[PDB]
Amino acid sequence: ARHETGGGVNFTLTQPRGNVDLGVGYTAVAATGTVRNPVTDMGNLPQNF
Amino acid sequence: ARHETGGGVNFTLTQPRGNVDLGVGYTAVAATGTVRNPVTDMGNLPQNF
Amino acid sequence: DVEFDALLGSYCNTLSLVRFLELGLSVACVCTKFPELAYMNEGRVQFEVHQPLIARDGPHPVEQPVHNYMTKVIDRRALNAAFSLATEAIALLTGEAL
Amino acid sequence: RDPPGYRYAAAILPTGSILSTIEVASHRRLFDFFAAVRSDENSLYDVEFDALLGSYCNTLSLVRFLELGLSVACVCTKFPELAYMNEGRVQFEV
Amino acid sequence: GYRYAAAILPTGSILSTIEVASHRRLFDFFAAVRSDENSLY
Amino acid sequence: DGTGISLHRQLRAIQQLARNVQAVLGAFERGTADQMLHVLLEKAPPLAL
Amino acid sequence: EDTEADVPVTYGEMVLNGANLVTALVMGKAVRSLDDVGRHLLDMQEEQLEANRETLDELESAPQTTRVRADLVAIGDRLVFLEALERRIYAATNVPYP
Repeated sequence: ARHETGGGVNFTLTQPRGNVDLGVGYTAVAATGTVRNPVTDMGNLPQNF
Repeated sequence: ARHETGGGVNFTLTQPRGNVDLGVGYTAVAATGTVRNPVTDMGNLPQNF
Repeated sequence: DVEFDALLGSYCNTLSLVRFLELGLSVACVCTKFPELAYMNEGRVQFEVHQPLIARDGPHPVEQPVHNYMTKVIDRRALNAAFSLATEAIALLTGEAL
Repeated sequence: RDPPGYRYAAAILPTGSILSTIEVASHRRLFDFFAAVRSDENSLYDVEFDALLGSYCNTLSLVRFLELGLSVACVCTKFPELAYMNEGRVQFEV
Repeated sequence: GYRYAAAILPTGSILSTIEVASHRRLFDFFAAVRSDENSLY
Repeated sequence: DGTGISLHRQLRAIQQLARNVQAVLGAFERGTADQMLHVLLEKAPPLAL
Repeated sequence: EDTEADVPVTYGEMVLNGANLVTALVMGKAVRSLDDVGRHLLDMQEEQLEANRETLDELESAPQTTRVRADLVAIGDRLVFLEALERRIYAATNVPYP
């Protein structure tokens, strides 16, 4: 569409898209190999009840 | 051999076979070449008489 | 205005452009433009597998031919984008004066 | 609960025009599906469906046992009278 | 599957080997039928 | 019934009988290979011995 | 073993044809390629006794092909592709890398 608000027309083009998990087997295992960085450190934070 | 059943009709099929070890001695050989998994946990359980 | 955009703003420029089937993920991806995908309630695919058997000898249960019939549904996850034309821009360059 | 609606693409080619025109609520307790619009509505326009998008029926690979590696280890000769044997021998002179 | 007369056309081939496992424990409608059946007809 | 469906319900029971009978005749083509190993492991002592 | 040849077209245009138009909006259902399977369930209707021996249809003459820049590596038996898309379709955007 088009905005009659100022700043342009700026409206959203949208596309729908459907998919099915295809294959009775397992089909695309993924493997986890490397460590970039721990998001939390091994820290010293005590539990505070 | 269409004998009968409930909920349908069963045909069974027999195929008689006959095989003979044919060389003189030791015509095939096997070899354990790996170990897949240990089935039993190794013990720590005593015999209760 | 779109008669120029079909000539200029439709092709004949990249400057940073990717085509999907240019890229080599597309061997994972069946891709099929089904344009009426907004109008569907569900989308079904039937699978049928026919499991074979092996004759077994002697005092054993007898192997029966089994078949398996199954269906799935699609998933939508309605995708969006974001666009921003500017005031004194689209009207000026698409026939509002000049 | 309700029958599957009215179908609006049906009776865009009507198979017969009704030969008598009455108020329809005079037999309101007769019908099964009923909708009384006011000169237009929003549900007159929308369409909806669902599709079987193609089956997948695998064919099992019919394995001839000769078309397989293991039938060089074994002789395979047919004998269509094996149900009538009861005893058999190979002599093996060396 | 849920519809039988559409399965008389294969619309592609199936290439897998999966039993009553994962593929069967993922489906909306699965019917594991022995070779004799009545509801097929 | 001779109507348009009862001609068709005949054909669906034909394809099952065809693809039931294609499996079990192929089963002896598979049962032949399974009959190999359970008499070749009657013979064939292990390589270590 | 680089520079593979790929298919450029988004594979297929499942559009509502003369069978899938009249089936969708009237009967509230659709079938992918009812043009095909509407003919195959009637072709084996006159003459039957099975076959089966089919994927119930496939033939049209070609896919279109275009050679493209790519990387193919050889792992095991398979010719497996290899890709990393942080430079192609993820550079300087705000989408996190998946």
